[PDB]
Amino acid sequence: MDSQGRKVVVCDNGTGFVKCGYAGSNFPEHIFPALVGRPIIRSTTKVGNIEIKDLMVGDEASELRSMLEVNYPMENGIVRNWDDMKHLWDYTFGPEKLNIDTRNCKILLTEPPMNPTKNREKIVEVMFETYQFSGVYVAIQAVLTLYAQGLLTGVVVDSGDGVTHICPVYEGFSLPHLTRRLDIAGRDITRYLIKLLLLRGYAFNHSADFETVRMIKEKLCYVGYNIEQEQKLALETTVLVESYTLPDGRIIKVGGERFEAPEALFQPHLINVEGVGVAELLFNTIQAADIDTRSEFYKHIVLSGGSTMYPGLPSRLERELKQLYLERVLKGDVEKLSKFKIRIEDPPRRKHMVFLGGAVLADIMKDKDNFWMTRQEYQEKGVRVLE
Amino acid sequence: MAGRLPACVVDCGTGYTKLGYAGNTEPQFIIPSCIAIKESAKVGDQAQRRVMKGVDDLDFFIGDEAIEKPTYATKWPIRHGIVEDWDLMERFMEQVIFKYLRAEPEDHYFLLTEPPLNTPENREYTAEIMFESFNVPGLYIAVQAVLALAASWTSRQVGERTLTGTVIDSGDGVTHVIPVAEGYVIGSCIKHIPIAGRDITYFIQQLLRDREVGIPPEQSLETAKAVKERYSYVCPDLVKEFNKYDTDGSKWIKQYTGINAISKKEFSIDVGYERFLGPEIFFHPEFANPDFTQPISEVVDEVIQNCPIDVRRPLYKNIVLSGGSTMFRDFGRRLQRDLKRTVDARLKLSEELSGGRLKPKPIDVQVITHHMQRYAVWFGGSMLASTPEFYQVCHTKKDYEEIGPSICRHNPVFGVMS
Amino acid sequence: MTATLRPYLSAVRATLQAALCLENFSSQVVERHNKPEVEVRSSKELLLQPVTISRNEKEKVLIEGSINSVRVSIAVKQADEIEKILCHKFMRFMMMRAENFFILRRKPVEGYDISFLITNFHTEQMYKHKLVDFVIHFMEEIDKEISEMKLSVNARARIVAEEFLKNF
Amino acid sequence: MAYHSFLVEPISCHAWNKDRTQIAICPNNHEVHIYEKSGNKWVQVHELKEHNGQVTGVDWAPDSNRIVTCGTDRNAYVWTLKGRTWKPTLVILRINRAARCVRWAPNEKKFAVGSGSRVISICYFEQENDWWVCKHIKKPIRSTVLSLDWHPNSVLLAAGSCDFKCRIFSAYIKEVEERPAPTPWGSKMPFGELMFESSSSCGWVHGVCFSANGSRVAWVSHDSTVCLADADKKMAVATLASETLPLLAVTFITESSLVAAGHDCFPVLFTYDSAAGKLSFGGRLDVPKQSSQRGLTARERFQNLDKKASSEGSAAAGAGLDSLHKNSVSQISVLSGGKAKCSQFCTTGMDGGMSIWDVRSLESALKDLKIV
Amino acid sequence: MPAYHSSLMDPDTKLIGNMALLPIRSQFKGPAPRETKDTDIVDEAIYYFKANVFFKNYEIKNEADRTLIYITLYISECLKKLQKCNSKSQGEKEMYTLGITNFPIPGEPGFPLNAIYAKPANKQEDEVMRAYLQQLRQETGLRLCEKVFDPQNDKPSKWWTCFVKRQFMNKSLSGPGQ
Amino acid sequence: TTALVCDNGSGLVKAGFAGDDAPRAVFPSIVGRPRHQGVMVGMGQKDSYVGDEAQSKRGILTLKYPIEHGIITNWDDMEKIWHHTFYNELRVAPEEHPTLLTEAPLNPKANREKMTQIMFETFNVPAMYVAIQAVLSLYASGRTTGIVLDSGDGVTHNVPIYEGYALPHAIMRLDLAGRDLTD
Repeated sequence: MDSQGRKVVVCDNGTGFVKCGYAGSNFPEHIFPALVGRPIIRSTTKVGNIEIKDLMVGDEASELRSMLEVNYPMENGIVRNWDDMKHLWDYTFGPEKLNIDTRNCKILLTEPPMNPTKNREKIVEVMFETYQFSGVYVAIQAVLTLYAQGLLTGVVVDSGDGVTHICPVYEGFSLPHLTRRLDIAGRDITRYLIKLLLLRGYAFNHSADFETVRMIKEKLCYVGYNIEQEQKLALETTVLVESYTLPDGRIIKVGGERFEAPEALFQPHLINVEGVGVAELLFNTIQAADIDTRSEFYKHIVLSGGSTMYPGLPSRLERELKQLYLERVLKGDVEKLSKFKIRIEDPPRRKHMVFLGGAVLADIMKDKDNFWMTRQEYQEKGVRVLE
Repeated sequence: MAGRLPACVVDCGTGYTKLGYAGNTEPQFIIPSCIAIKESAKVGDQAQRRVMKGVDDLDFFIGDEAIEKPTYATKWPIRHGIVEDWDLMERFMEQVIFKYLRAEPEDHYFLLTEPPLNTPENREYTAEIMFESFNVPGLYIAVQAVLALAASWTSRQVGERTLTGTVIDSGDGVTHVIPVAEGYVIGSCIKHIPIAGRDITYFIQQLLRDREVGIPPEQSLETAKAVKERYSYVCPDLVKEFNKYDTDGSKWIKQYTGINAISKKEFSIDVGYERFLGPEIFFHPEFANPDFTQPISEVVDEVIQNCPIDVRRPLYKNIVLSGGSTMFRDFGRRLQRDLKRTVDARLKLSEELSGGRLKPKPIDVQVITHHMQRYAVWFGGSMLASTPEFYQVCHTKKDYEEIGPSICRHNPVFGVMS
Repeated sequence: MTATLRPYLSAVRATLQAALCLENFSSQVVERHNKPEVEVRSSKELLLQPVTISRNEKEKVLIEGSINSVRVSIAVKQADEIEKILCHKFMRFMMMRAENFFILRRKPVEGYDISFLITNFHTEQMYKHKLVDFVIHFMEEIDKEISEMKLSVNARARIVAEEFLKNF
Repeated sequence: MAYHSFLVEPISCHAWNKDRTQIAICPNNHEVHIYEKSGNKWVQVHELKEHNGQVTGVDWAPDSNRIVTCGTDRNAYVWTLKGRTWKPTLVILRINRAARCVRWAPNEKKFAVGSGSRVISICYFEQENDWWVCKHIKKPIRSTVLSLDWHPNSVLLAAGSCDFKCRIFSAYIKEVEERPAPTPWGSKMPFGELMFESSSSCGWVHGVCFSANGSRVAWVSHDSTVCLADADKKMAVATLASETLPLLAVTFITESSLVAAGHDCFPVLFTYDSAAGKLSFGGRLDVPKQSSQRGLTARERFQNLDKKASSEGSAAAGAGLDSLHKNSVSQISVLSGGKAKCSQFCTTGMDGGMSIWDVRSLESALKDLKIV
Repeated sequence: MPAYHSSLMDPDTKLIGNMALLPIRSQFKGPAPRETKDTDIVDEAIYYFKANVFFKNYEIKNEADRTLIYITLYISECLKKLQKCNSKSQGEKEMYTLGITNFPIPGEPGFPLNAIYAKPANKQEDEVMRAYLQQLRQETGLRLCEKVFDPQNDKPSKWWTCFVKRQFMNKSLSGPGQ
Repeated sequence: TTALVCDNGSGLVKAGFAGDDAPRAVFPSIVGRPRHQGVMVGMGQKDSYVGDEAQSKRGILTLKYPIEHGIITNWDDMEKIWHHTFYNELRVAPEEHPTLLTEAPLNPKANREKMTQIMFETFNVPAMYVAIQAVLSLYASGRTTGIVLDSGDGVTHNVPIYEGYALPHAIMRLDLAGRDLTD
């Protein structure tokens, strides 16, 4: 922009992956699983003779499993260590993930709503004991979706493995005393799902194995759409079941759980820990939403991330949300169910917008110390780092 | 409540079966689940196929005495990768019922037992059998722990008055744990513990190589148990404990005597260290399961961490036990004391916040303590099935008609459930 | 030999030559996840005819076809309880082993005596016409096996006094 | 003539540089590597993944080397060899669910499309988009496209549809073109307009092909009609259906003769003059790449104690078909000498092999057409 | 489940290559200084090997645990000749041998332990190491032999001498027959 | 991956894996301790040497051969040849698989159970088969009716079949193949 394409960076601090690069890179120009680990024990046998490395981060940690003590010191995809993060940061600065230095430079990142920020502040003070940028930017995680297109209304919605979010929005204001999120995604769903598999005799040790569901969950998994007709079909036909080679070799045999594990989203009482699930929460959300907003929201609500590049569930949701409406609220009027125009709201760009959602601000903001928060405003003991 | 005759229990164990009779107060029987058939494979002479005509061509015997039968392979319709001989289990049980028990299953009622991890087909094909072969008036196949529920109200003094607490269960092919609150539970928080007494007793067959001799290598395992159970225990440190046996007389260094059954004449043989050395697998499920080792204490913690907060006072107030493998002497006391110290240690992390405030709100603490844990489970199981409440909600033959014959190809669960 | 069976199953395999159609498409208005297409048929012009084909007077076949997936059902002359319920001790036994061979429309469907669910996946999975040259005829052989169980079961009738009285 | 599977890919489509050297493929699932004519060996040349919607068709503009890529995602792009690899260069559309096929306006002006969404997303380049953009023929159409053919003047278009009704159309875009020449079928030639129809809703039209100059056009449905429209017979039409197994493909190889292939795996000839409805065949074209001497009695013995398919038949000489015709054949094309003077032709299959073929043995006739 | 988990990793731990340099009671010669007669890292190996050897994988923490590999498996390497020492007298020979017979080493491939230990990137990493082992090896021979036995005044001890081929992870340093 | 396949008998060693065209363990079936004085320091050795290693030391070695009446008799004699065979010849875990061992008939009986006590209560192996040694020929020859001969070194058999029916009166089977003519 007003200076080089280097020396400013954008990064998704995501829970499945970190996705990162110089600000306005084509993609998040490096992507890696959010993984770390440093050596322990796996083999029980005389093999390997490796020499080459000890500790690992992310894309180089992948092969190793228990050859590393792997960790994610976490609750809600929000960390509870300071230091392995550092060794990751220290790694990332190489062509490793970035090829950068930081004092000379500036960066764009994100913050949880109700981040207990005293810990961000301590980290930031360490960043400004270390990486020490000439300027910085941070904003509430969901807000950065509305940026490639300059958007203002709806609910702002996210998921993946670690967490889910549900931000009610109008004229760009999220409605804060009114706001929602859900504190999980595919992680503990994989705990529940793998509990099903023990019962099949797939009693396999999790410690080496849980993240196998991840392979297929990432490479291969889906949702249907017909889904109540699909329940009817599934036991009556039986032959609609599936299987796959665990790539050590083993074909293991797998029913609807492939995308019936999603039913715990809409009926958390699946896991006996009760729930009407997110689709009832959504009804409640739009019951709280006012006349105009709820009516606009028939085609005016917003979605994010690779976790939204998802077949059939959108179709099943509107199939579903014609209902509770008609049922509870129209209480039997019907004549407008399509006349409530309905057009879909999750496009191919939801792939790259994990970082490209952020990047379209830097495209108008790198020259703006109107925007840049600073190392100076930390050094001040200033009440926050920001203009 | 009856057909012509009332309910009774069989607990259909994957080592020994157990049962008793209407009016008694114990399992009258706890018995080998075993049966002997010649499988010496010289399939020859005078050939014939495709004709189920009157036979001269069967050679078979069932029960504990089938263990003596030569060339007859004494198989076990216990469940152990062998499962398929649920085919034979019918004919076997037809012997048991009509010929050992010498009884009538169309006149009595019944309660029978299954594991948690059961698949449908092996039971449900036997349901036509239950109501067309055995043609029972009514029965149900309950998960095995359902019988133990009755013992927890056979114990019935003041405070026996809710379904919140925790059973710990242990056995020979299986061990179990379960987060019951008023009957409800959570999948991955119930625990299905595969580590069990088979897995110990062959390890003990290797301990023979420490000290002692003179046995048929399958009377070897017999003798190993016939020692084990009366004499084995736990020590606080190995390296103290060596020296008692090294030194301090027969209170440590006992001796045992028996028979070399190679031709039924004596052996007199050592005891010692092998007593305290045997049991330690509770603290060490790596012995069976070095692939997923986790000890008693950590496995308890791995449940409680789910079981949220407001329940943990009740957990304090209401831990509970199950099976002969949980009547044991001071291993549990040793464990309990240390597992108590472990929750105390895990709790005092909280001194971070309010500092040295250091005090518990008065909770409560008690657990089950009796030999009666062995004998009650048929008696209470038969009483359970005999409650008038049982007979309509257990599957009557028409409950079965409206569960099997009317259903699988005609809305199995209407699909999956829809 | 029952030689019009040759016209019969040669014409079956002439239908299963006219119309070895089954090949895939996913989506154009509704989702990519290819369905039990024969069950979920919305409209005609894209798809195969619905059909039924007598052998005589009790005996017939149903075949029904989406362009990508197909039903069969087949009807038999037999009608005694001694024909039916006895072979249905087996047709009970049968159906879990359908879970070991994956293409039954897994029930002993009445009006017919059975049904099948067939799909394009199979066309990509291993082989060509030896498949249907097995299937259509294997399907007779498993009927000739009823003669096998026949003398078997009738000889179980010949178990009777051949035990109880012949003990003495 | 000759064949080999250097590795056993389910070659779901094939495409090339015009010198027929770098073979690109639709793969199993979402995993592509391009191979190349290593003399006549086949050896890997590229790895591609970033069009992630499996693969469907393409239009490799084969002089300019621009694979417009298509399939089950709107990450649809001109892949071009950037010297390094074939790599994406994005298209913008208003289709949904998929793209099945794509089709350069022959002078490479733009391409036509077949959507997962009832429609022709008529797509045109913007330097201003940095990319393509589209406008839509959602109507007067009812349902979407399986096969495509521009008439040589390149703004004039034919297609085979899941809307069945065998219709001729115009799709001129003002911001890239001008409207075409007075088309005898019909000459209202703006965007989205209908020139002509043959009343045939007769199966979903599955192959469409101009004669050697497109004075007439053929069609086939997958329901295996075989059909034509001829303009010089005064907007005349013809239709027929085959005897044999259902269609994979058809092409003109003149203005009067065509090659067809179906689930019989062997190709069959077609022949014609100008007698309107007089559609006529010419018999099976191939001879097998096998002969009866095949066998290995030792493994036949070993695996007649075991019994997997262990009762023999010449169906197995084509892995079920006979004729060496496999689990299945999967595509056909001319290599050289073309739809007039062919010197070699080729075919693909589920076996993953190159195959090339006996053409000019059949050269044995002169002239065509009769105004009937 | 933990071992008698090693209290003898120390801040004092300098290294030769990957692994500890410390003042520790090894009764023979190599580049380690010494200590009192003590139930040290080699009893965390030995007295509690009646805890350790039955494990088949473990929670290591450091360099001294990478070292304790030898300090604990070399126990079962002794048992492979103690059985022939059915009277101690033959072991009263081998109490020459152990500090003589030094083990295979890093920078050698085929030797697998470059998965943990550091190659002689300089030769000094071998030079210091070689002497470093002799001490340990005869230290083990001594401590074992003098703790366990007198020729046939005491006796062999199969009730734990059987652990000879029943090792931690059932793995070994070297010596497969005897 | 695969289960071991072996001439566990007399003769040359002849062993490999299921699905091979060939064995790769092929050497002399020998027990080979020294007798002469352990002299030249720098020579440094264990106690005994097998087949090829019996050759390699032959002038020094008491070389012995367990094959009495064709029976490779004593258990200790094999156990470290076995140790070698898997861990060192084949470079293999015997635990990796079941194993296709073999036998001839007309041995004394409990022999096999003593062997099995080794092959499992020593060598722990998942499973095994002990195929009767004429059978091995049938896949190789493809034959099913005919006469099957055997003569290497250390057992004779001569088996009729007519779709099996190996004849207990009309078979011939004997203590050695081609051996003591050399005497």
